Amino acid sequence: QVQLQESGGGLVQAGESLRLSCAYGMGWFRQAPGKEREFVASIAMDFVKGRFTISRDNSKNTLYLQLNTLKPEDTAVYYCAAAKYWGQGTQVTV
Amino acid sequence: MEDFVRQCFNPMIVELAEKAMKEYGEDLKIETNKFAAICTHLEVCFMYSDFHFINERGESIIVESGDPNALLKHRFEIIEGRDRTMAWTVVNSICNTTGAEKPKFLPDLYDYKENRFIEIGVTRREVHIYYLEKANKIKSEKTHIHIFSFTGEEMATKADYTLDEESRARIKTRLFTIRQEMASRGLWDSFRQSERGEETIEERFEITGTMRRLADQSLPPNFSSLENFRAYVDGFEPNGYIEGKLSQMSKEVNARIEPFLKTTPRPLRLPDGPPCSQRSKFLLMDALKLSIEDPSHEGEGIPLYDAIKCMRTFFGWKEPNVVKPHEKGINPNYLLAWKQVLAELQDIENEEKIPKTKNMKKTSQLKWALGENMAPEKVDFDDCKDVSDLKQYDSDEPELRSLASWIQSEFNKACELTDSSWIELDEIGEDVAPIEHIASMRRNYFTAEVSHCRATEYIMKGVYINTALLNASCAAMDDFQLIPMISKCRTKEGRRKTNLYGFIIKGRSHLRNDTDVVNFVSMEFSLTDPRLEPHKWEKYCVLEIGDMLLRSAIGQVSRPMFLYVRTNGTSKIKMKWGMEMRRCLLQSLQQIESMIEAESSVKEKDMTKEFFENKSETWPIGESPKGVEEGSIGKVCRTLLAKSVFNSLYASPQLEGFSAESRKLLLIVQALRDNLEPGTFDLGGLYEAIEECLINDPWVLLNASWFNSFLTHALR
Amino acid sequence: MDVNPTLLFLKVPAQNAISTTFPYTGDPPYSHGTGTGYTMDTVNRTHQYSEKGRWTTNTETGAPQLNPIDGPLPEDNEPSGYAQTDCVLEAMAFLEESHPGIFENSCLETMEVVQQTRVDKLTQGRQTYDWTLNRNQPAATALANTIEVFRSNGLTANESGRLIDFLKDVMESMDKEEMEITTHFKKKQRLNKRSYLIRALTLNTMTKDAERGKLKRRAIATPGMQIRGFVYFVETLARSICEKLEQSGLPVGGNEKKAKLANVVRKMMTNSQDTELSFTITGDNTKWNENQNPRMFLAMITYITRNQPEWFRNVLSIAPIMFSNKMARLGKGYMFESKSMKLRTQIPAEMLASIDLKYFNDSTRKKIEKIRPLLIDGTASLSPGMMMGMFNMLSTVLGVSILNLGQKRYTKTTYWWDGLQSSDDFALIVNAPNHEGIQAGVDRFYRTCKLLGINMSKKKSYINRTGTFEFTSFFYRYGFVANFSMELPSFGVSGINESADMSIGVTVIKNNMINNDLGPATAQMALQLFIKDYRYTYRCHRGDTQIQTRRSFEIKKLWEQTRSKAGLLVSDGGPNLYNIRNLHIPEVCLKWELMDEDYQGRLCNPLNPFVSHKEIESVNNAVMMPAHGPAKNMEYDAVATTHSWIPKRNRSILNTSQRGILEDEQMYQKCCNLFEKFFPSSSYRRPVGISSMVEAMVSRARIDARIDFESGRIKKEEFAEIMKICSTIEELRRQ
Amino acid sequence: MERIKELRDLMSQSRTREILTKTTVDHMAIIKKYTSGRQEKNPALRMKWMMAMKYPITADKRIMEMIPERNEQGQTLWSKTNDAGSDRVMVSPLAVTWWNRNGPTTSAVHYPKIYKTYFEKVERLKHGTFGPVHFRNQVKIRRRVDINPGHADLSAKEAQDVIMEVVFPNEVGARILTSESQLTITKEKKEELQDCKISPLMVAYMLERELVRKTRFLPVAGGTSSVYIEVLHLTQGTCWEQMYTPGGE
RNA sequence: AGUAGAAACAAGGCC
RNA sequence: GGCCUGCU
Repeated sequence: QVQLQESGGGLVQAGESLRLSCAYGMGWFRQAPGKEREFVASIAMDFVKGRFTISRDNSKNTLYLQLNTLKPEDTAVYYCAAAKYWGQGTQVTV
Repeated sequence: MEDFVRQCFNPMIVELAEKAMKEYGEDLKIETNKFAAICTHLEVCFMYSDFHFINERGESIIVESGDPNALLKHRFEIIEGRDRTMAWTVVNSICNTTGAEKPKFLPDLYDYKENRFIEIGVTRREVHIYYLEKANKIKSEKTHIHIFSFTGEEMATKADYTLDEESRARIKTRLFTIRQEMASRGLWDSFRQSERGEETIEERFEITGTMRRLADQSLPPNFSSLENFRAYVDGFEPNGYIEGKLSQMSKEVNARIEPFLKTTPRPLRLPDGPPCSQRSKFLLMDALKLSIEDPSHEGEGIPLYDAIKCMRTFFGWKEPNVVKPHEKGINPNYLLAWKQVLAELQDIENEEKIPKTKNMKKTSQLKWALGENMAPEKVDFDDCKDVSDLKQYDSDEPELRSLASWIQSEFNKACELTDSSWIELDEIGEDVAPIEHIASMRRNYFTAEVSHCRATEYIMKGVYINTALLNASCAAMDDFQLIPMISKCRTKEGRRKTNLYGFIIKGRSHLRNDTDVVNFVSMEFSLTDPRLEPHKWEKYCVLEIGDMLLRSAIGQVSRPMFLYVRTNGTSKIKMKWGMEMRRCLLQSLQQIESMIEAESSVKEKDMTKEFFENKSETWPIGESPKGVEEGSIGKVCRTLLAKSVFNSLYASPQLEGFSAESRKLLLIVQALRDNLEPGTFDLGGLYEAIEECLINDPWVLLNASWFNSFLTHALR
Repeated sequence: MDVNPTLLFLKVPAQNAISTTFPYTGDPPYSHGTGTGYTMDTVNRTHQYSEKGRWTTNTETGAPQLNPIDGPLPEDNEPSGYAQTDCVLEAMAFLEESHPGIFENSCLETMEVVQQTRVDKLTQGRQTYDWTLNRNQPAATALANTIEVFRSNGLTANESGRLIDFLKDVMESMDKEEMEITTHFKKKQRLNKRSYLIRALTLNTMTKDAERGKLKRRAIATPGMQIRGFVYFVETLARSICEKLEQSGLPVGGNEKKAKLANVVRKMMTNSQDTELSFTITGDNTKWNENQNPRMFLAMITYITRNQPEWFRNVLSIAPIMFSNKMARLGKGYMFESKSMKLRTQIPAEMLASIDLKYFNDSTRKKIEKIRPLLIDGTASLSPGMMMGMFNMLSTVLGVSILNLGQKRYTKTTYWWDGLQSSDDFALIVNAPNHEGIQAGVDRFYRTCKLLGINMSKKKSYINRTGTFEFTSFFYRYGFVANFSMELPSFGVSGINESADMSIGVTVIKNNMINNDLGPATAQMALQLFIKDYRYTYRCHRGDTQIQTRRSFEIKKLWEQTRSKAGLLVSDGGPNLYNIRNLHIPEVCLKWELMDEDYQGRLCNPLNPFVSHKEIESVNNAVMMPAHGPAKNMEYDAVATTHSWIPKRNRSILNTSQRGILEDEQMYQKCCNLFEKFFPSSSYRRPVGISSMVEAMVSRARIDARIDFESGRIKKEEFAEIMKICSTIEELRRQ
Repeated sequence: MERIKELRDLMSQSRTREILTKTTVDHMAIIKKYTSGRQEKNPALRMKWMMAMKYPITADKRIMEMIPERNEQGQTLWSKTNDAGSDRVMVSPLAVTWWNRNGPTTSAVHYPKIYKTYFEKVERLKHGTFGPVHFRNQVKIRRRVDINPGHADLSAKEAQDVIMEVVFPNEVGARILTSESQLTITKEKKEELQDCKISPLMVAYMLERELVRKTRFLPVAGGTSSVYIEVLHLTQGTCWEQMYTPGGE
């Protein structure tokens, strides 16, 4: 019943910014190539706190993740999730 | 089943049983057999009590109908059929009057012959069990118990049956009527056992209707119902949410501490403008005294005669003329008022006995001087709306005025000694304890120090003037009244003396609110020429009324002698607070005694005598161009007394605000001087808070100048 | 040489002579006219400190309400009412964790009290806003009027005599289509649902007088009678909670406050080692009441009452629900003057919604323009925050939660803090190994305070090293120092009556000697001055003097008649035997052995027509509003003499349309006196029950006539006469 | 006789009849406190303002039939104009002093028995013995102490039933006091005050004061005894201690 | 005019 | 001119 599509990923510079968007409580999770899932934010983890901000528009039915001051260690597929329902993920490469 | 109690029983009993039903708060629709059972109990109580009378003998007189007479005494008087409070009232009253024992449960009747209670109960079950049941319910009971049961049997302890047997035949006929009438009804499927002693209830406080919707509109922004918010609260647990918002909150939200150093505090800025004027209700530094040297005490005597006698002691009267005009009023009115006062004083002098209080004529002169018929007439808004000039009352910050040097000199001479004792204290219980002797000696020392002080004279002047003004306002509300300013002192030689500063004319004083203003006009003799400090007398009109000759080595001066005349006003609150000026003595001398006690806690001995005689120790109590000047403890006493007196005289909201906001800065400066690393979050805000209290009051501006001087001398 | 008292501080420390800085010997500032301007200013200020919230319109009252909760976090140090629900819930959770069992217990005792409380407890209160007349009236009068209106409308559950039932009726009244009220000018007027809702949710605004310590006047509020029961229950819960918190100082007296302050400072400094520095902040909170949102109090109470009976939660939640929708009456109005035509006018505040703005100055014009959108039926919606410290105890609870949130277990850093909070004032002792640690600790404390809608007044606050600070006019300098300038206004005649004034004055001198370190000689001087003022106020001079007054003749003849003149009371023109050793003895008992038996009997005669006693509460209790504090009551020792008269009443009701209230007063008092003669314990213990007057009175007449015959004066003739007279009044009550 | 007679007279008039009928016992207190008189905010100001009027105090109507309307010179003692919301009449303060020089006299021998606390204070102080004053810093520490020196080890409610049974024996209701200390107190204060006619309310109030224990927090240095706390103002100071021994010891 | 200071008094109402 | 009120 809950389909999810992520937008806003891509190739960025280190120290740059990026606004992920995903069209119930909700979460942003990430998966690096060599690992399983990592908690990012819900509506933040130690590795992303202060850099990253999660925010939702319940009228637009969308959850956003505003990433700033990015590091090469953010490089992952960022998946959106609803709580059982998981997006396909959007690639972010820093 | 309730149809039976609809049909048979009389109204009286059914509503008695209904109120007994309401008594313990259970509802009649759920279980009614209790209603029927207890109403039958109540019916047997009546039918057993009524129709039974007594006369002066025992041997109750039984009459089917009470005949008209004083002989209507009832054999058995009922307990039940009443509320619990009254049932226990009757129980206690019977016990206290009959000298009997108090039962712990409710009886049903009282009887005289045997002087005791009856607890009637007719139960469905047979008697010979219910009897001893209720008997073991009641502890060690002398009240006789008697019960019937439907089969028709009777029983009792002592084999005692207290009245006629035809009455009991009546009871059991009633009983079987009940029985074989339910026979037609058919209730025994539950009649024998229908009550088991149920007592339980749940308190219900339900939010519903409009009040529920209000609850749905008093939640955080993203909640829809009180149910959901309460569920969220119950499910809420701490998961480090304060830390997240603290990290996300902007860092400009801080409480950075600004160090407070010697170079940090700046002098308080004083307002600039026209010089400050005089606000007191009487002359303080420029007063003159006409005396008689009478032996009367402060309150002893009659005012008008004393004033006239004092004024006759002076010779050299001249026709009064204007010297310094009011600059805003009609000085000829003041001149005519002075001459009118003199004329009416003579008029009193002529007649038989000086009146205790005199009323003056309401001439146009004092009508203007006292502000009569000047309040705008009160009307309705619907009748005055097109008037362009119609607007609010003038509500703005007071006029700004700069400090002048006259208040400083006035305070300087308010702390100086005098040639008289201006305090005659009352009596106290003879001292019995050594501590009381120490207290009395200390008090005598302070009285010797402060009695010869201009501050005490001002205290007495204000107290007397305000007392007389308040009493006249409360008594002679309508008519203008004359009151001579009188103060009685004692000379160094010991001879008592009276002093007449001048006169006060009180006007209409229909004072309703504590802020309503009573206007009066004050006239006071003086020798100080007003041509040297005119800005201090902005609101005064000063005439020339005579010449005075005081013995001096330079021939004899033959100085002029002027009359300061002005229109002033007060209020009930101001009069009341000015008539309690004697607590300035308290304030000051409590401070000095605290100093003495604090110093004496160091050296294990009372230190008052050496403080007051040796005068070795001194405190900074003023600054001279050479530097800071220190004075003995007595001078500190007088200085603090003068400060308190001026606080009571020039009281105003400015004084309170400045006092608070400057005590804050004084504490900060003291912390700095104590090496306690003081710090401030916004010192500019505190400075702006202090500086907004300084507008036009001479006293607060002088206090601010003193504070600036203290800062300059401190911080070193 | 120029005299300057302030220079005295160069030798005497500031706190050792702080009494000199308290000008409490002059008249305190008073307000003169309307308080409407202050009310409008307060409403606008409360609404603009929360401007960034969200607006809504209540569907019941139709008034605009502003909700700032969970709003944007502040980005400046200005006052802000944007409290965060999660943060405050977490603070309350930590408060519970540090004090396990606090909420459950406090709720248990509160539940006991609520389910055993009576209606009459609401009469024990000062002025309350009666909505039946739209004006402030004594609590008992307003309660009686509301009960009468409810009974006339059909809400008679309050007849159960329970406050909970009265509140049930109050809530049920909210769902009525049309209520009826009475007005005299009697006219019966009908109030629809919305009008009655607004009349029950409104507050009456007045100007506070006799307020020392500030240049500007303020406004205060008084609620109605429908909401006072819920407030009573909520404050009972909050008091029970705070009594279990040592960091709170609101439910205690002054000496307890000083003791707790000393204990906390010693604990903080002593435990601190040589390496840790300690600093005390003497903090005041700016706009304390205007920034406390009732919704947050609702959240706190619903967290407190978790796992409790739902009815208890509902009854405790009703109060903040009504405060969140509270309305405020603008005030008396505005008075205009026209000098050209020489007249004055008084427009009521209710016209501010429609009256043109040509009559108002720029400041008032702008205030009215800003407050008009919130005007609904002559009253302004004040949802964003509290008006004047109605929830003092809950605010203290929030402050104590903030204080406890830095117990070094939640700080997670070397620095830590503690202190004492009493609403609008606090002392904060913060310790940290270095000045940087102290700065970080104070910064985090301030930031956390801003997350709870609490602001710290930077202008009225300062930080120094521990050992010197201030708290509610109590100056601590290595130990509290007496002031004696706060109690100076209480050294005069109280104004109750002669005996009461004498006893109160001597007792005040005694107490200020015990507590405020008043000196012996100073106390003797105070006694002398008080006796002088007392004699000059009551026209009771020594008698041997020639001071002619309205009372000097009778006093002088009594003086010449008495043989042992040393036993005469000062009220009757006798000598004063009081001294430092006799300050704890009533005057009558101190002079008992010296009085002549004739004068003694005439003085203390029960049949005197002057002594009047109403209830056990008002026997020897005097309400003296202390300077710089809330109204307080004192027990004064006095003997019931002929001097214990009660003074004249106002008597201005005779010129008002509300003149029938005096006839009702007289009739009620006649009935009450009759009942008391029938029920002597009516005064000491208030009677309880559900019966009516005449039933109890007639039935007790029956029984008392009976028994007083069985031994006493009555006779058969009289007993039968009483019995048939009881029957006569019975049949009269029938018809 | 009389009581039921004014009852019938009240019920004669319709308004008072309605008040008596519809008003329940529980509401007794409310209507008794029902008044238009506001509680004074500034009592001192008006006491200093009212005493300057003629007829500033209030007294029962009976004063009109015990005290003459005027004294020897014609100064009026009482007026027939009733108070605002009461049947009492406004009278002058002289009517007080007059009552103390020619008013009816009684036997005040039992007032010492009633006002037990105050007379016990006087007796304790009269036989006290003072001592030298020692000047040294006093470390005043704040402690909770009992001020009432005659408390019989009873609380407010605990002694309230005792007080009712002593004064109002019939309105006690269910309660019959179990503790034997209360029994002896009731017996003593019953036989002692058997015919005292001061007032039931004042007797009850003073019994409550005497028997009920009361406690307050005060700055003390030494002492700590009930008898030594009533004179705490005289024995302890800022820098001086006055040795004292009340008459009881 | 005067008192006083963010609004008032300098009598009110009723005939 | 006569009378009423002074916290309503």
